[PDB]
Amino acid sequence: GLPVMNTPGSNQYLTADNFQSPCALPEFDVTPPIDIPGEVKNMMELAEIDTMIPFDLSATKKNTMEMYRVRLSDKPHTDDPILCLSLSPASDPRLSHTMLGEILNYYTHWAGSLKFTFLFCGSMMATGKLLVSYAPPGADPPKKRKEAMLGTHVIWDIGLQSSCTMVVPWISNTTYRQTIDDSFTEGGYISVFYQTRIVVPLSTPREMDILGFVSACNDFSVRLLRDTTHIEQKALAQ
Amino acid sequence: GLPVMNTPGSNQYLTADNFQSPCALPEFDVTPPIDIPGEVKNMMELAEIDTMIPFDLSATKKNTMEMYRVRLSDKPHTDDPILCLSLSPASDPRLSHTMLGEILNYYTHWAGSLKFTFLFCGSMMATGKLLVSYAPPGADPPKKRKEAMLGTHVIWDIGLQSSCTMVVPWISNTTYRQTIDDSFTEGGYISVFYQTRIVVPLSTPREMDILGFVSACNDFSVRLLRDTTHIEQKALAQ
Amino acid sequence: GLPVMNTPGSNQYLTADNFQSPCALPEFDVTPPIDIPGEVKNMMELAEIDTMIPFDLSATKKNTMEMYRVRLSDKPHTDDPILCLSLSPASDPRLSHTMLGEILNYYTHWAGSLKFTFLFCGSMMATGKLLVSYAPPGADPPKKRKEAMLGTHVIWDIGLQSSCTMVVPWISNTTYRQTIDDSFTEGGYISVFYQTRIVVPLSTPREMDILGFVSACNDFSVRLLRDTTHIEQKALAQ
Amino acid sequence: GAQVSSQKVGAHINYTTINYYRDSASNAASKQIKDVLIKTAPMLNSPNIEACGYLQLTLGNSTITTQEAANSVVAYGRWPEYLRDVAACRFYTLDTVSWTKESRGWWWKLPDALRDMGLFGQNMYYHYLGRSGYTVHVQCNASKFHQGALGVFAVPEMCLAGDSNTTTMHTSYQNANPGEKGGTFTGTFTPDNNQTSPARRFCPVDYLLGNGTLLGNAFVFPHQIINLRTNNCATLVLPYVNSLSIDSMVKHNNWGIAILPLAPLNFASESSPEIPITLTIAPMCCEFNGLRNITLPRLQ
Amino acid sequence: GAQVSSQKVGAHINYTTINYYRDSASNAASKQIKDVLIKTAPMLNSPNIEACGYLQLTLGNSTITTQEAANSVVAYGRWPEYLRDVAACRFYTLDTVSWTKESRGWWWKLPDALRDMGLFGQNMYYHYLGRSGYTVHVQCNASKFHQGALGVFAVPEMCLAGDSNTTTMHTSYQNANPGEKGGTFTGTFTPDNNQTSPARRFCPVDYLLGNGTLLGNAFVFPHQIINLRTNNCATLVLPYVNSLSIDSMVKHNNWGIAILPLAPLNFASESSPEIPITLTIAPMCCEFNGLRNITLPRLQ
Amino acid sequence: QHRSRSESSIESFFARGACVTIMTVDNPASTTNKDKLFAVWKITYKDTVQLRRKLEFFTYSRFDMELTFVVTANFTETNNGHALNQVYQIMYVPPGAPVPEKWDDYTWQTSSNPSIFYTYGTAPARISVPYVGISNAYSHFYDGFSKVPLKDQSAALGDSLYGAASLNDFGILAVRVVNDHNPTKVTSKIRVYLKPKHIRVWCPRPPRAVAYYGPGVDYKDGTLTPLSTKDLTTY
Amino acid sequence: QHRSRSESSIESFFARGACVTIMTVDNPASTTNKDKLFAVWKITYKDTVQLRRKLEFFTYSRFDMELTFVVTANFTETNNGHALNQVYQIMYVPPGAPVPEKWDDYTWQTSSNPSIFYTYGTAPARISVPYVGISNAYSHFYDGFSKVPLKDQSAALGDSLYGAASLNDFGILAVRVVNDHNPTKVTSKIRVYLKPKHIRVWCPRPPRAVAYYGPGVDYKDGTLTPLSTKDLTTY
Ligand SMILES: CCCCCCCCCCCCC/C=C/[C@@H](O)[C@H](N)CO
Ligand SMILES: CCCCCCCCCCCCC/C=C/[C@@H](O)[C@H](N)CO
Ligand SMILES: *C(=O)CCCCCCCCCCCCC
Ligand SMILES: *C(=O)CCCCCCCCCCCCC
Repeated sequence: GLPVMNTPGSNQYLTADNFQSPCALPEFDVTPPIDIPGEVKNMMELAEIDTMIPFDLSATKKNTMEMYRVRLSDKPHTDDPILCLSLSPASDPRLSHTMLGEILNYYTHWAGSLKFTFLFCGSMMATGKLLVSYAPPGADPPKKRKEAMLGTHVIWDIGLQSSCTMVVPWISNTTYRQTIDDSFTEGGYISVFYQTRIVVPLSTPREMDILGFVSACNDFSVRLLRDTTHIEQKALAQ
Repeated sequence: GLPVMNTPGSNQYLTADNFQSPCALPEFDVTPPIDIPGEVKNMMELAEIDTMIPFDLSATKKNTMEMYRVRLSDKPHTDDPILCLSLSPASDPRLSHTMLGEILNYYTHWAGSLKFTFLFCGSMMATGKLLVSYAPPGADPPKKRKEAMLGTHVIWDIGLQSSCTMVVPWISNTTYRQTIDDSFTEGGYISVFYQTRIVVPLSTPREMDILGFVSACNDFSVRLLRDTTHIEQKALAQ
Repeated sequence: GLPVMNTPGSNQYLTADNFQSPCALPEFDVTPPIDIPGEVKNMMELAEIDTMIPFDLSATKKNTMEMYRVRLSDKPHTDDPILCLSLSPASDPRLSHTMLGEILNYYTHWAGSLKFTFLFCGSMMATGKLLVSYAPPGADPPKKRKEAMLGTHVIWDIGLQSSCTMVVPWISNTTYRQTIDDSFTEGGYISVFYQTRIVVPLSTPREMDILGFVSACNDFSVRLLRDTTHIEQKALAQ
Repeated sequence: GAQVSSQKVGAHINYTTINYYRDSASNAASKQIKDVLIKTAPMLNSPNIEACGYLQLTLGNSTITTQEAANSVVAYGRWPEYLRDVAACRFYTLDTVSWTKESRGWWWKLPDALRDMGLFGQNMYYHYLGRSGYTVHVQCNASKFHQGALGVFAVPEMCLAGDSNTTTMHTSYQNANPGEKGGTFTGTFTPDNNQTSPARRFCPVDYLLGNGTLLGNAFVFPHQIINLRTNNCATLVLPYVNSLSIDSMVKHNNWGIAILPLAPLNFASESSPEIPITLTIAPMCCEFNGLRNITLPRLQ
Repeated sequence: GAQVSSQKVGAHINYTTINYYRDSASNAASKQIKDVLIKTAPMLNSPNIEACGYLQLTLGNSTITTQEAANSVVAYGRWPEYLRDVAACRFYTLDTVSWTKESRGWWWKLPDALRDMGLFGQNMYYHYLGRSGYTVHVQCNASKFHQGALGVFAVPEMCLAGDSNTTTMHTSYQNANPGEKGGTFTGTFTPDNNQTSPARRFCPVDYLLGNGTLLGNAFVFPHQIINLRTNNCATLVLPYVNSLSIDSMVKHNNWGIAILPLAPLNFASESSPEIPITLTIAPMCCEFNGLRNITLPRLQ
Repeated sequence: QHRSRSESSIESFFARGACVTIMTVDNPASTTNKDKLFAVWKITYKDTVQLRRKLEFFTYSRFDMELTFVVTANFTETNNGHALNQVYQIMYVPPGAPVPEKWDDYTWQTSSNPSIFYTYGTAPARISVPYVGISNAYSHFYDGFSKVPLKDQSAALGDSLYGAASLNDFGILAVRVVNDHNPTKVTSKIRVYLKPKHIRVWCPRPPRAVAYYGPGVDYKDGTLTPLSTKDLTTY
Repeated sequence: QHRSRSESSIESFFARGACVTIMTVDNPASTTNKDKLFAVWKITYKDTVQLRRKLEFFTYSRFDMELTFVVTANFTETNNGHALNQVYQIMYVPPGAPVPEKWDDYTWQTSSNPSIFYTYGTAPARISVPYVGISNAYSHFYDGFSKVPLKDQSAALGDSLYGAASLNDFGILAVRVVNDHNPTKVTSKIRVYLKPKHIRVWCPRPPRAVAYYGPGVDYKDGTLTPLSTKDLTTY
């Protein structure tokens, strides 16, 4: 009998443990793998896929194919916002249910650069210039082009190219941010504006739609695996 | 099944044990260290920092900014003590709550040389000579210069230099002393005197203050970690 | 999980076991040894020290400084015994409480040669010859010089030298003897006699004392550690 | 046989392992810049006929004439290939559908949609087993004054939700398999309440991709967009995808084609415009097996 | 991979270790003359501009003229440095305060005290993030017939205690951040009893360093003493200290400057004397980040 | 320096034991008119929601599997009487094998089937299962049918459920209290925790956005509006 | 010869498990009008005083952490009836995850969260946690605010607590008795002992001299006079 002494932890069951255990089906000859297309190796691979943003979660158009369409028009120039959004990838209503947002909710901490892409779905004869902006936290959220202008921004020429990408670079005080709305780890403000205005000729539609997309850049990562609130069994009993 | 035999100690929980245990958050990617200024590697490092002595713990001036000031004057020469103190670094009221004393109270045994420093905060025109003394244990505690003179001592010239350091060298029968008042491990007596007298000119303050400081020398160490009495939860319930 | 199987003995506490156990005071810096004079390495070292025999455990003189003194006199020659003693180092009343006897009682088995020494504490003018004898077991215990003479013996000349040593050589049927009175492992008989007689001149004391001593020789050893009857807590409750 | 290796550390030492058992299953789990814009795993992101190294697109006697190609995608970065270790398989053009200001979307299933296409269909029903990849070419042109955007999605194992709320997984084979005809998406869920005589068919809600997931995320699937402004056609090259090397084409549909209006059709000023969407599909690197008498399905 | 090493012994043999787990966190704790007067860890003891190897003290157009220098200290033995791997940052002189026979002490916070200082302040509010070190120069002269001693303490994360005994951690942003003005210490705790309309501010008791710890021990913090007898000024060189490489200057104050009378001001014979204490502070090796529209705080 | 993506690797993502089911058994007083209760569970990842949603991020998967069993028991009646320690038998009945009809019967002899005899109060039971699929990968979604309706044969025969392959994929877990009927009754519960080891996944999918409604992809009226109200120009 | 400073090294100083909290749970009779009690504790070192005072010798710290759990139970009523051995579930709910509302609910499925299933009567449970801070070091003191009050926005919105960073730093421990309601009731207690391993500390501070008064540095009237009377010229 080799003399042993039991330590604390003995006989416990930690659901996150990693030990060997006896096989119930000994000598079982497994079916070989085949080269199935589309293998995934990391959840972050998925987070890097651009999925479409539910921007207009307005009362009447949420939970409908409309929530995805941001409407624009040939209207006169204004310095007022086309859309205002907060950089809370996991907790903001508009971002939270995107593929990125969903994966972010199985984790507690995130870090990295985000990538926003806008697609102009209006007509070929339509022209215009828009201003896309990102404002790092700590000041009044931008309500006017004049202030959005002052932060990180891009000027998009609709007429020249149909789509436009803007990278929101990782800038944070903390090493990582939390996957919940929390002032301490806030990320800032994304907003879009009319630089000039949408201009169309006669015999052509004066209103059109833009679609928007988000995904993670390759510098991105997450930590502390956790259960999500985005699904449940309330009726369950465990 | 490798044949084993359980020994006494098995399944116990010793709060001072040092064993491995399973990780609850597997593969967690830790945030890297940065070079923060002011790193501490040993509690003794702290004990070696000079902190200020609450000498006058008199009824009316204890627990006030006054307890720190030892008052002197241009009065005529006397062989009576300016201040009398016992070398009980952890248990004497005056020493016990200093940084050294506080650390000493998380431990049971101490050993090493102590270092006392006095700062003269009177005016530039003030002059004088003081005698600082240390008397190893075993005799009547010094009440007069005449007897303090006989032990380890230093003569401080106020006029020439504003501050003065005296090292109380480790001298003990036992290898270590206890961090509690106990005759068996007593350390002796520190006392201060007027060698000549404080002398000032006209138009200048006749009374002034000296501040005093203590810390551990680099030959110093402590043993047997323990809980302190210097704080508590009486209301707690454990 | 490395597959193990518990054997008989598991979880038991044997008071004579020898296992490792966790330290309650980790990293504790021990006080160094100093070269203290008088270190003992084996209990047998002590058993080899000559201690004084309580020979006369007579009713009136036992438990007094007298039990140690064997009285002799200038009386006429006789073949009768000065003292009769049994070689039961641990169990005989006279031997049992000597340092040798005491150590022997913390053990079950003994073996080796014993060494008896007699000291003549009478006057310088006193002269005489004594016969010291050892009789291996199995016959009537010697009551007369005539029979003591027949076994292992020494003739001591008091006048020439004040003290006298006799070695009782290990002679036994069994490899070891028990530390209790038992016929099966009996050791035999030590007895002392007048060879000639004690002779003194006039103006000198006609009676005198001899002191006697016992110890173990270096060929001696003991086995099977055990508790002693020579002390107790009757009032104890364990 | 003790295995020593580097511990999972921070960023300022190792551990030991021994396998106690004969079956690998018993084993513990063995845990394993410059430009951010670059994809970690491109193939998972919908590459082009161009983007992996691979105009007149031609199969057998059938041939597409295409300038449009940056508008193509090779699903999972993987090109169709023969079950390794035929001109029945060519381009078939299905019945043209019509896109209007109120269309919610259209769906089809492969091989099903092709079940009646010449020798392909025949080959499918004469054999137990068959496998095939596909080239899906979606055609939809308009004017420079029209606007709108079509989301063309290729879904692997595209299981769709049913019309019932009293019973589950109950859509009939007949209804599940529309053939070329199509099958369509809806804006709202309408539970088949006829208890006694059940409709036994799908009820695919558009914003939920007809399967309980949000349409906005359908892009994690091999896809392509037709933006009327920039392009009039999309080409999806689909590999054989399955949990098996080959399977029953009659019992099981491998791929699902979903076409939804990401942005609604609009024209000049007409209150109600229309434009056609034509699907031309070709089976690829295809092969059949287990010949016998012909399968005559109860399609109705 | 078994690791053998020397046992923790007395002073007149070793043990073996194997790591069973993949994560270092799982690992057991791994346990690691001539002149006594010398410090084991000097840097923890408040060194001089001199004592680590480093008069006209000058930054940009601003410049101190100093003989006094043995009177300087480099906090934690560490000199200010750029966030590695500008003349907005210069010497600003704050409003002079007055030391009297009854002053209990003064406190300030950085960056807060500098929030309105020229381009520095601007830079602070136009950026999300900012970091900076400091040179604090305390000026206080008197005559050879005056006496007294000032304890100048630089405290990292100097959280101060509040005025309430009914609720905790409740001092308002406005009150916590006095700006240049200052903020002052008191001899006694006076609980804000106005329940309904709370003062919501600090109540800093002098002998407790306004934080529940004894003033006599404040010297474990980077400090310097102004003894009127020997010197008229003190210079503290402060590094950026934090749990982060850079942070929000608006939300968080890094360093606290505490000045307390260790020995009370006294002069010749005047029942009530006074002398000025002037603070000149300069931000060092400083850098900002995350530019956008300006922060307009509700300071009141 | 440098952030690692390790905790989001497919293994790390699933490197947790998840409750896939709760089985109930008991051991009643022999007298009792009602039968001794033994459990029969049909193995699946779909009875609970969390592990299911995670797996369904993918179309096809391949993995060795680890099952851990947490057993708890308790007293049913006021009674005040007691019971000696219980031993449980967890038998795996593979598709084809005789399913137990009684706590008592011959099927529990378990000559060829794998059984676990668990002793109450001891460390939770645990075993590993290889990748047991008859296909090259486990299929999380099957857009098809078990069987094809032939024009010729009758309508009823040709019929089958949508999205379902075998009537019995992985067989069942049968559980019983081996101890004999006890005067005072005890009810027990077995919680089955599942963890996928050595895992591979193919063909990604969007997460389930609306409440599950059975084993299939079906959804229920009134559960279809997940998203919250939030105005366009509001941060 | 020569004295070592080893037992006063920062590791040796903290090389002890300290009680950071006591959690109470129970398992009542099913009949009962009142709910079954499960515990929800918000992780912190500040509920007790001793480990807190020791850590606060320093401004910033960095360490892997070891938690050990001592579970004890007992009978509430005179009753005389009994209960079979209890199994406890210690779930860690990280900031963001669904917090349990009932001993019963789905959150306990614990598919992605770490849970410990402890068996009563066995060696105290134990796990290790890495340095989980979102900053480069744990901050023992934060002289600042969670958020800045903007002149523009309203007074209430801009407000926050002094010295506090996230409303939820480390999430919570949720504990329950997995066993079902038992006729006779048992109350249990979980003691959480915390030990910092692999530790580093920066920027030293003086020890707390007066009674703690909440999570912050605040002090209470009437507790401000720690020091004792002792005359100047008296040994
Ligand atoms: C003594 C206990 C032995 C337990 C043996 C369990 C063997 C059965 C394992 C089946 C594992 C099924 C995992 C999920 C499979 C399913 O994805 C699908 N419907 C795939 O085709
Ligand atoms: C199954 C049990 C898993 C238990 C997991 C515990 C993870 C949470 C650990 C948090 C450790 C906090 C230690 C103290 C941190 C604080 O110093 C601060 N307020 C620092 O920013
Ligand atoms: C390679 O493994 C050779 C070295 C092995 C070290 C011997 C000790 C291992 C004890 C467990 C073996 C029995 C487990 C089935
Ligand atoms: C280096 O470690 C090689 C020598 C290892 C000695 C073998 C015995 C160790 C048994 C424990 C290994 C399994 C623990 C995960």
